[PDB]
Amino acid sequence: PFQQFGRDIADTTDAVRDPQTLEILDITPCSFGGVSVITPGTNTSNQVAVLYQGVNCTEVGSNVFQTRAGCLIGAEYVNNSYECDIPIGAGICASYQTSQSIIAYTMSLGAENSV
Amino acid sequence: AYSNNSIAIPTNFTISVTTEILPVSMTKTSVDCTMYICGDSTECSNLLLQYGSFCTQLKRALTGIAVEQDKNTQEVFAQVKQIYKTPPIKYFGGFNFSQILPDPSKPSKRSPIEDLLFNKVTQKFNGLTVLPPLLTDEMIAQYTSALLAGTITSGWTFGAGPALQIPFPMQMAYRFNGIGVTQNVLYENQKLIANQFNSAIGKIQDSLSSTPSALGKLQDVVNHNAQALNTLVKQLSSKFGAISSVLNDILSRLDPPEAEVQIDRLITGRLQSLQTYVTQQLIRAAEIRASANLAATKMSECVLGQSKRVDFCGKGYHLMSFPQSAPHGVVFLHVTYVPAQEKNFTTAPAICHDGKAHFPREGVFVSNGTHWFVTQRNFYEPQIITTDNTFVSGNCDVVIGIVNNTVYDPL
Amino acid sequence: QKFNGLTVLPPLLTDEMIAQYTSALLAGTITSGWTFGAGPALQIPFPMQMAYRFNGIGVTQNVLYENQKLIANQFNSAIGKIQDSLSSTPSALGKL
Amino acid sequence: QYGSFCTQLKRALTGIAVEQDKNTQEVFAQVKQIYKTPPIKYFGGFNF
Amino acid sequence: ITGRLQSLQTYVTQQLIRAAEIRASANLAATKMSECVLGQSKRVDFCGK
Ligand SMILES: *[C@@H]1O[C@H](CO)[C@@H](O)[C@H](O)[C@H]1NC(C)=O
Ligand SMILES: *[C@@H]1O[C@H](CO)[C@@H](O)[C@H](O)[C@H]1NC(C)=O
Ligand SMILES: *[C@@H]1O[C@H](CO)[C@@H](O)[C@H](O)[C@H]1NC(C)=O
Ligand SMILES: *[C@@H]1O[C@H](CO)[C@@H](O)[C@H](O)[C@H]1NC(C)=O
Repeated sequence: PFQQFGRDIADTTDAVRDPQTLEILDITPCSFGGVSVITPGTNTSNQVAVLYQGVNCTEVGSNVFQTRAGCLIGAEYVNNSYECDIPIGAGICASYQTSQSIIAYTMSLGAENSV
Repeated sequence: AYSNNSIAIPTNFTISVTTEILPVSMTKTSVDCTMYICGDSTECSNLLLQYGSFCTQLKRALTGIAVEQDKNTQEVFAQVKQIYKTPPIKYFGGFNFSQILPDPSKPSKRSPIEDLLFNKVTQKFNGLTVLPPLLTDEMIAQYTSALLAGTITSGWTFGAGPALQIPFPMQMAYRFNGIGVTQNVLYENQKLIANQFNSAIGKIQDSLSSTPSALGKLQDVVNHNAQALNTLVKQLSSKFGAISSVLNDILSRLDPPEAEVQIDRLITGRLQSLQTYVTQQLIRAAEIRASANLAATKMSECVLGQSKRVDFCGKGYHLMSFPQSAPHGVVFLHVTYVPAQEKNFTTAPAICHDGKAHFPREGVFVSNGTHWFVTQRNFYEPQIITTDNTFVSGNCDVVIGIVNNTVYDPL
Repeated sequence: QKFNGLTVLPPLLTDEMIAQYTSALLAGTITSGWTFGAGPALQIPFPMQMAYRFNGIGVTQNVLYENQKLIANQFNSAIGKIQDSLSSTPSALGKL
Repeated sequence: QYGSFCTQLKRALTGIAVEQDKNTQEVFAQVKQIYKTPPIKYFGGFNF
Repeated sequence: ITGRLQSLQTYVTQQLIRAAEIRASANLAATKMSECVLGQSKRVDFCGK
């Protein structure tokens, strides 16, 4: 009844009670982070793909894909698995392959062989 | 007990399995200056824009550390070229690899040892972010399973070149010939060795859960990372020789003439904190890279092949090694060969017969008090001394300690 | 203890303990060979151990058994020479 | 009121001391028992 | 205060680097002990010339 503020292990305000009504609400910082650009060689092509690290796609090419690393804009997901050259993060890789566009896909460990 | 004519040769052996845990990678992190040092204040941005170019070095060092950490796990688990799979019929000559092989019943294809290890060891306001690893848990598990399948089905052949199938008892016989004991020992004592292997696997499975201190290296790594992050966050909220820690109070209380000095002091303090953080991170990254190189070398010389190095792939004579995934590390299961029961005898360097000195060919002469036999060094297998077990060289007078006995001629 | 708060802590293992460990290792390698590292210590005469080492390097056991005295004399001379050398040149301890 | 560096200083120094203690521990203690030579030191003509 | 804190930080940074070098040397010494004293080594130029 007498407490008004809230504070986490790192001494940062977590929840604050508004002085007028008897309600308590959390305080979460609105989304921030870094941005990255995925492109092949500039001689190979000119298209680029932009990855927003650690932000949901709601906060943010017309293609939008939700990766565990972040939001990927400008690349499309494929139901395949290739030996990837551009590591995006969390098992997802991108490459420039066919009429031609950047494609995001899960890594392939290798050919499956049963001795 | 040392004597001029006394030698102790084992008569039995015990198969022992040991565990070694080695760190491989540490958590990837990034720092944003503007969000950390002041937190999107226009005055701080304007001042720091003209205050050096440290942030470029900070970001470059952090990115290099993250790339190196990604490479660390890449160079340890991806030593195989293909994803080998075990045959559906899991007999393996009486050996129970269930505790190390993946369990299809569990939703995640992870071995019971890996499950126990993972059960034991399980965006900040200031601009601290933790990047995800490129290789997920399932990918490392698949790599470990492929390595296990290769070493079970083909032996060491899948590392030198194409995978060549071989029955597991024959592979164990080859390992025994590698350590010095002959193949007969294994073929006659197959069931006992299988039982010892299963018992050792069960015992290490129980031990990994009995003592929680086995995962100390990985626990220390994660604790160090958490301590560094928490120390940075706590140290941000410090006076640093200023009127107040919160920049809002300075910017709303006093005029620019001394607010500039206050914010400059805060800038210096936070820059020093970031520099210390990245220096410690670089030192820790160097240590982790050394550990990862050691782990990769151990994988190469113990899992992909038998090692003659002493005390490298276990305690004793090395036979096999099985890798297991772990949070920010790898666990090695080392199977070793240890003599058990020692019996001493009387030995002589050579035998004098018809003025001809006979020397043992890959063996040692052994006497029980009334007759002399020849046997291997690491196991007691007496044999009648003949002209094929021994070779003749030199005369009888030169050797010191030579004894007289009769050698049988097959012809 | 320096005036500025500098203190040097003593090592957990003393000189005598390290000397005892070294002596134990020497006794093991002299009496048993390499057996005390793999498992239980197994006694073996030193000439037989040297013959095993010779077979390890490629030369046959005959070479040692026929030339035992010469090898013993060479070993003693080498030990004496290194003992003299460790005192002749003070630069050997440069790392420490 | 001036930061908390001294905790990091002391922790780093203590970790260094612990590692230095471990260094000598992992080099000389590879044997499990304290073997002793026999009283008669012949050793086949070798002078140890 | 700032001067002495900087001096202490430099001292412990150099001490950490030297400790890393000494740890590498100690690991090498332990490996040499294991592969030369506890057993014969087939590695070339590792346990002598
Ligand atoms: C303030 O006024 C509001 C009007 O709805 C009332 O609900 C609230 O209880 C008042 N403040 C207090 C005493 O909590
Ligand atoms: C791009 O690739 C083409 C063909 O491979 C090559 O001729 C060209 O030199 C490359 N660009 C650069 C900047 O090297
Ligand atoms: C590709 O995978 C997604 C993921 O569930 C799925 O929704 C989609 O149908 C797949 N594509 C095809 C052609 O089936
Ligand atoms: C074996 O060693 C024991 C003491 O350890 C000794 O009494 C015995 O005589 C030895 N055996 C032979 C055959 O000399």
